[PDB]
Amino acid sequence: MTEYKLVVVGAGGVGKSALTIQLIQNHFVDEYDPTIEDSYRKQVVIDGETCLLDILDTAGQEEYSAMRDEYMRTGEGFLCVFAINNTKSFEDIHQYREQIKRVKDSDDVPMVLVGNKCDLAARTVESRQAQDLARSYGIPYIETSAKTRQGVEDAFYTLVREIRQH
Ligand SMILES: Nc1nc2c(ncn2[C@@H]2O[C@H](COP(=O)(O)OP(=O)(O)NP(=O)(O)O)[C@@H](O)[C@H]2O)c(=O)[nH]1
Ligand SMILES: [Ca+2]
Ligand SMILES: [Mg+2]
Ligand SMILES: [Mg+2]
Ligand SMILES: [Mg+2]
Repeated sequence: MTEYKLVVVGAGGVGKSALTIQLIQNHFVDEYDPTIEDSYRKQVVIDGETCLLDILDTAGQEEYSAMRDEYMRTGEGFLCVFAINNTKSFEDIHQYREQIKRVKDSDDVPMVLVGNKCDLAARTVESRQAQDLARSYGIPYIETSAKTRQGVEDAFYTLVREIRQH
C-alpha cells in the first residue's frame, strides 16, 4: 500500500506530540514531556485509499534537537506547528521552513501550517496573520486543538493531500 512519511516540526511546547498522539492514539496528553525523536505508524483510509502513515515527532527544544536534520531529510511532507497563544513560536516558523528547504534541497516541499491550541482563549496570533504567512508559502493554514481534537485529522489528512499534489 501507499506509505506517507510525515514529519511534525515546530517550537518546544507547541503541541507536536499531543497532536500526533491524538491522531494515532485518540487521547490528549496533558503533561509536558519534551521529545527527542519518536516515530508512530498507523494504517488509515484517506479518500478511499488504504495507506500507511509514518509520522516522525521531532524535538522543539534546542537541547533535545540533536541530529534532527538527519531524521528529517527522509520526510515527504511537514506539519509546521506553532501555538496560537505563543507569538514567539509563530515567529520561529520561518526558520523551520528554511531548515526543511535545506534538508530536502527544494523550494517546493509539501507542507501545512498549523496553529495549535485553538481551544485556548489567550490568543496572540490571529487567524488572518497565519493565513497570510501560509499564503506566502503557497500552503494551507489549519487551526487545531490536540485537547478537543478540533482540526487534528484535517491537518494530517490535508498534509497527505498536499503530498499527493506533489
Ligand atoms: N490546551 C491545550 N494544551 C495543549 C494542546 N496541545 C498541547 N498542549 C499542551 O502543551 C504542552 C506541550 O505539549 P507537547 O505536545 O508536549 O509539545 P511538543 O511540541 O511536543 N514539545 P517538545 O518540542 O518539547 O517535544 C502539554 O502540557 C500539552 O498538554 C492543545 O491543543 N491545547
Ligand atoms: Ca490525558
Ligand atoms: Mg514533543
Ligand atoms: Mg541539503
Ligand atoms: Mg497582534
